[PDB]
Amino acid sequence: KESYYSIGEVSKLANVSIKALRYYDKIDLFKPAYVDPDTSYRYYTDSQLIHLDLIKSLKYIGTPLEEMKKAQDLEMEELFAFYTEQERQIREKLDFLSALEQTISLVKKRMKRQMEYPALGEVFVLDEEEIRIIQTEAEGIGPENVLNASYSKLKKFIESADGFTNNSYGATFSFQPYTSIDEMTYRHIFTPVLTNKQISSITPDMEITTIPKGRYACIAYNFSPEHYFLNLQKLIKYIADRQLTVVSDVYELIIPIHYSPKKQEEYRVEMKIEILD
Amino acid sequence: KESYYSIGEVSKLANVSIKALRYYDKIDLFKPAYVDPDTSYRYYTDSQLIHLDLIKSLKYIGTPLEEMKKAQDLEMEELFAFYTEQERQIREKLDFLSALEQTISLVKKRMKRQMEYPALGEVFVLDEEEIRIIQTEAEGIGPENVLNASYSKLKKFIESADGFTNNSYGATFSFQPYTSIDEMTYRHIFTPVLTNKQISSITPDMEITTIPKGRYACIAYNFSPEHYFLNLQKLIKYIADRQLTVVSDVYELIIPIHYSPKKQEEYRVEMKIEILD
DNA sequence: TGACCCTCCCCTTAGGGGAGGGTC
DNA sequence: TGACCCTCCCCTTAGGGGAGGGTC
Ligand SMILES: CCNc1cc2oc3c/c(=[NH+]/CC)c(C)cc-3c(-c3ccccc3C(=O)OCC)c2cc1C
Ligand SMILES: CCNc1cc2oc3c/c(=[NH+]/CC)c(C)cc-3c(-c3ccccc3C(=O)OCC)c2cc1C
Repeated sequence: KESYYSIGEVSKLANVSIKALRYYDKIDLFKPAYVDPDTSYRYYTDSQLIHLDLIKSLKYIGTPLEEMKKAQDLEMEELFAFYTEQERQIREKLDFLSALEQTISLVKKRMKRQMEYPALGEVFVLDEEEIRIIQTEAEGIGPENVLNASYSKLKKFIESADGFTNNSYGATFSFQPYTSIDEMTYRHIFTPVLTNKQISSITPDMEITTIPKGRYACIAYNFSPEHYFLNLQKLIKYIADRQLTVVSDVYELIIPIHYSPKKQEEYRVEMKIEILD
Repeated sequence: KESYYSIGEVSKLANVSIKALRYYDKIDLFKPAYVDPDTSYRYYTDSQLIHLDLIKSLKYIGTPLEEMKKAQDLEMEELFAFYTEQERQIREKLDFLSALEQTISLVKKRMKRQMEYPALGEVFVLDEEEIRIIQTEAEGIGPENVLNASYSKLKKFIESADGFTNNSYGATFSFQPYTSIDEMTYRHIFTPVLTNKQISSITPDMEITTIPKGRYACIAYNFSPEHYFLNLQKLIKYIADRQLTVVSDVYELIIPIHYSPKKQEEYRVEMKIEILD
């Protein structure tokens, strides 16, 4: 071959855009063998096309362009090693996605349950599967003064293990025949965990524990101040009327119904307490 | 809570950079509840922090920011569906990586073999595993006039199934006791395939076939014009001397030793021909 | 006074999409 | 004359890193 291909010809032959070729030229990754000193037209030799092989392959596996420059200088012995590295980075991506895929599925599972709920505003008993959680003591906090900020450390922690930060906020309190909200004080506030990912060195002010599998007397509803205490009361009454035995704190879970800064915020609230008989 | 968090406070609480908050502000994704009309300082309410939950989660799974705007307007019923979509896109990514991971491994396998080679310039017989390939007739082409461009359609095709374009170039020719290069003409030129990926509607001028598993008389060496024909001759002689029976065309494979536009190009050449006795 | 916050401004990666003007 | 090619120039995404100057 003693001619020359024009940019368009290379483009059509190698299945690479003309823009790409001009760019690889500027980058000094793949430069035409000859540039007409007047028209500036780019001209390529046939033998030179071989170099687009490595470039197109590396582009396919995501290698950044500047990285390619040092990959072409390596050499069949080291290129083998180079690939070994790309592999390790690929399995890294894979592991990440698999984990991610598992998490999304769990979020969806829990998300679906809050949609299958028997009825709102009514107490009912059901067999629950366990729920892993991370908690910390409430230090004075109660329904009237809890803040999103109160969950900062817990969230920082779960975020580090799940990536997918928590959706629901939890709190617990002693099952008592309260007569007023102000009488209530939280024992712990918690956020459920979604991963069995070996917790990133948990500090001792946090406790990894669980809302155990068992029978629970529950009530769920869409939050409204003049409903919070009444639903609690329905739970208290329900348990007293059928003489049930409470064997846990009252578990309280709050989950936003939407995250739109545009519409009036609304929350789903759920109170459950484990029972025996 | 009847105060206000400053940008720095939100940053520390939600584990999101200050720059990020300013940006989410500009984008109109997450805007502070209040902006001091004089200092321009941004101020946020505690209740508002809840919105960073969805945002941080979507950012974790790769959802583009502008996409988030429409995700917050959706609503626990549709958000479920939204996640289902993200899942489908995640498995898409996974499948891609797995395939990619398999390919890289095969490239490495073949790449290693050409490094384990017994010796260069010497004929030797070995048991080969099959090699899938895609070929087309050579139409007159021979060792003296083959061009990289000659492989354009074949490459376009393999690229579509492997992503990782071919590394080696092949050709075949009738086993004859040639006395000169010019007497040689290729029957087919081919590129090996690396994927069992249902070939993207192959046209009939191409043939999916194989260099079959079997015993081959081979010779590999680093290309040099005044060596090409001599090595062929060593093969011819080797086969005649031990009276072997040839049962295939001569398979010729060329692979660049490096893809550096900076150093003198060099190639590994390999000729193999299947035999019986 | 230190921290804290704000508004530019430049910069990163891999080209795609023109617009205006030559060029086999 | 159509195709073909070239050189700007603007633009995309998600902020990070300052620089210069106010601000609890
Ligand atoms: C077990 C999960 N724990 C939580 C429990 C909560 O119980 C609350 C009871 C109330 N009771 C009246 C008797 C009122 C007024 C607000 C409450 C908030 C609240 C705080 C700040 C801004 C908005 C809200 C808010 O509107 O939250 C919806 C529950 C709240 C928040 C969390 C995290
Ligand atoms: C089975 C694979 N098929 C191929 C076989 C080939 O055999 C060749 C034999 C030769 N023999 C002299 C008797 C010479 C001179 C060049 C050859 C080239 C070649 C063509 C253009 C630019 C550089 C080279 C080049 O330098 O290629 C290295 C082989 C070549 C290319 C391919 C794809």
